[PDB]
Amino acid sequence: EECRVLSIQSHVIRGYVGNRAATFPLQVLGFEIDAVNSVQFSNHTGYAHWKGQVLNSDELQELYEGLRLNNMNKYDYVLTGYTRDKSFLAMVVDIVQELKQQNPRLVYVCDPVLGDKGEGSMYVPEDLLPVYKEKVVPLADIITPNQFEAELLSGRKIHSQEEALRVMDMLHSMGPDTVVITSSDLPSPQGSNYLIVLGSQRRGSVVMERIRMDIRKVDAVFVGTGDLFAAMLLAWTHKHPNNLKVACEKTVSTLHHVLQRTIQCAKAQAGEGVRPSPMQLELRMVQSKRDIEDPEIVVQATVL
Amino acid sequence: EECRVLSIQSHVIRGYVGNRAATFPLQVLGFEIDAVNSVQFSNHTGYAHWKGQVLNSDELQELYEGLRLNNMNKYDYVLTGYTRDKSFLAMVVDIVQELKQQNPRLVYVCDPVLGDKWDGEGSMYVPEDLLPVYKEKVVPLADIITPNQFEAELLSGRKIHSQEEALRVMDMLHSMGPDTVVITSSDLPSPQGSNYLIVLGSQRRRNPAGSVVMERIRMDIRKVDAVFVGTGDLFAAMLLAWTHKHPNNLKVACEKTVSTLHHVLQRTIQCAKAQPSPMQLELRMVQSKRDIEDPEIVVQATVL
Ligand code: NA
Ligand code: NA
Repeated sequence: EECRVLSIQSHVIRGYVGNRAATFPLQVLGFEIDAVNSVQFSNHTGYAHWKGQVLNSDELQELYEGLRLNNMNKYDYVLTGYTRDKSFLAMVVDIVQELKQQNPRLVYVCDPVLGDKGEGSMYVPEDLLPVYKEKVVPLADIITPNQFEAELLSGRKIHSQEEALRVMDMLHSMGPDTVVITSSDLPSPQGSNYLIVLGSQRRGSVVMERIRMDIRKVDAVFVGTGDLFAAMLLAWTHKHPNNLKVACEKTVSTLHHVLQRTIQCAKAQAGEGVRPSPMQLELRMVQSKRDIEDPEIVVQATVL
Repeated sequence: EECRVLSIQSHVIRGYVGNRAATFPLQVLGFEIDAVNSVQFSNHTGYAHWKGQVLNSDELQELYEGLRLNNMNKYDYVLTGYTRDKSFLAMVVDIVQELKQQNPRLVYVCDPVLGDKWDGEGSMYVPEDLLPVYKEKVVPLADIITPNQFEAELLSGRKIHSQEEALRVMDMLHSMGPDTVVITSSDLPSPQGSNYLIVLGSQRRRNPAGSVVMERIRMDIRKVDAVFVGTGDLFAAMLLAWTHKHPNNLKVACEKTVSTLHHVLQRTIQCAKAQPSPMQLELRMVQSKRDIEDPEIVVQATVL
């Protein structure tokens, strides 16, 4: 009874982002995850330099054909994240579409990376938005947008928790049964150094489970945390199917331990009061193996 | 505290061979292994079908350039196996050369993939023009090599008909450069029957007193009547890992590497039986996590 995941995201030689942030953790948890490297770069673009090559839509299709010709196109989950190419995203769609005809129970976990905010900056060309809205989101079962992307995808601005839950409702109608807004500008009663995370899941009649978590903000900028988050949400939602509460507590806790370790190590390498380089800030992935297998819970999600 | 490994080998979407058979295990053991994917194919070439792209020497050099520009060209180990093309293999040589000027203590683990003996004769798996390159450029930069008998014969230019002749070939190989030589598999007679294959290992080192000594071992291992791809890649990855933990104990490093292979293969065999096409024989990697972490010794090497 193996669980197979096709994860189509970027690859870097040094460091952890994309498939590099998603693969080791999912393997450690027991998933037969296959990685399609959308690109292969020396390191992430947050460094002073980078070099690499990209996979084009034709090559992505060629790889799928090999899998299909061998009858190896039967997956339990599909996982996608940052893509900067309209043509590539469209091929992804055709593939998930076909994997779904092949296995109707397939769960597509989509991290709709578009940009972030007090105002916004896109990370992808503007023509991807319509594809995400019209072709990607409708195929997805789990999406993990941040506030800014939740707004973009729904066309509505979010100024509060209730408008956020209304925007998730609209996203559910677009198709996915699970929506988790991974970061927002909503205030927490816990302090200015906290942010709100909201999750919603539609699931015997039709019931809704909605949750809220208040989590500490990052005194720095880490790469690959959203890729890690999506991969972990996939794993924990798989293990605790009708419990978005526990699944998010484990996902977030796992992120906590990885970042905590990353932060201690980075400070121990940069100076005292010295802001660490992007290299020292790379996720301490391999060293958090035990936190990935069984993370100590350090957040409680409240059911709304 | 971290041990960085630069591993340049094939990548496949489905299955475990190349970087796919080498990465997860080394990450499980705590190594910061960076993978440069020399090809990206749907699955291994032992399947009825396969499609993919290959990385060329120019692209290999670009990626190295990125690591270089960020001053991330500092590794403790380099790991390589199946290489398909002369210019690619030469570029790999310029890279190891430089990593060694950067870190004179770097250990280059080289699996010199060339071919194998099938019937009355061997055949090559790569272009014949790689052989002079392995002899004159690669093997001399190598610290640990894992040839099968056929490859030890090509590299030494002497044919092997006995254990004693295998040991003389190992010495020639040591003189070419590598301080650790393992003839991972040979057609030599076993006092345990025709069902067994011989593994020979030899290591030269300077002891605390400054004396240069040599440890030699032999293992009589049972043959598996099936064709597994990726086992040579895993064996080299683990050889790297267990010689790193037991630097002056070849006997133990070898018993652990071999035992790890046994546990993986065995688990792969029970599964395959309970279902065998090449897909059925894929190494059960993620499920062998515990065995990779701390393998029960199931074979004892004899001291030569
Ligand atoms: Na995100
Ligand atoms: Na071999």
